[PDB]
Amino acid sequence: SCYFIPNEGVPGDSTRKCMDLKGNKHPINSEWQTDNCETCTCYETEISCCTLVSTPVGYDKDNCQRIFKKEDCKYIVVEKKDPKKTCSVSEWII
Amino acid sequence: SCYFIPNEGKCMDLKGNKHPINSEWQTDNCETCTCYETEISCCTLVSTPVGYDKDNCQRIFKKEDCKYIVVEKKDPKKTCSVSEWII
Repeated sequence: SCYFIPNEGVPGDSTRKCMDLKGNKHPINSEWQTDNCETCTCYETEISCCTLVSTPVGYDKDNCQRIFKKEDCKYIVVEKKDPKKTCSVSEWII
Repeated sequence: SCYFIPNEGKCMDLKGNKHPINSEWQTDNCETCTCYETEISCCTLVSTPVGYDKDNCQRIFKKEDCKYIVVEKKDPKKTCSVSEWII
């Protein structure tokens, strides 16, 4: 899933570099990864950010649980009675 | 956004049609789908506008173009500016 918002650039600046939420300016047409598992792209007239995280939505919710691993921007899906055991996932969404 | 499911076995879609692997096809429903040897993936082609004047303006889907326009309720031929899209 992605959002797209206007690129206002930085008023006062002599260029339309996109500013991110943490105060970094980015070159027109550049991509960066954020600190919350997103990939963002700076364009002339817009900024888009898309999640890198695929969320598992189809699996045995009785016997299995999903656990988010921030550092790898992903989920694992594992047995409740023993999270060292992996379950099968029939549907992911991103 | 997209869903990803196992290809249990070319590949077959919900509507029975078979597709050559590594192929893309567009559905009846403004989705683009791909069959990989291992999995099936479908994503929407539609950007949904969500940031706009909702008292004065409305969004109207155009299915054939898989796109929205956002226009004035009092005159749907006049466009309103949008500050955010989501896909």
